[PDB]
Amino acid sequence: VNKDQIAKDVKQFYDQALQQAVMDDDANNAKAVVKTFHETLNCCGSNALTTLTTTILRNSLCPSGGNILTPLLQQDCHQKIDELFSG
Repeated sequence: VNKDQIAKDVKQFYDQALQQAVMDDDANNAKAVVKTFHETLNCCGSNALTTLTTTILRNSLCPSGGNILTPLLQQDCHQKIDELFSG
């Protein structure tokens, strides 16, 4: 406890990392964090739009072997995080 607060903190942390990893070419730590989240949760964004942005600008941050269509079959990272904390 509190699981709700933990999940919220994790999502906020991911959001901040995602923003840095995409905006800055040299946000080394942020990119590492984001890549780990994405590989672990099989996602590539906080929502449908940011997922699309990431796939277009920094596709290497997405799970390996992805393309422009892949997000259609993926829950976003917020949804994946929620799942972990609502089981």
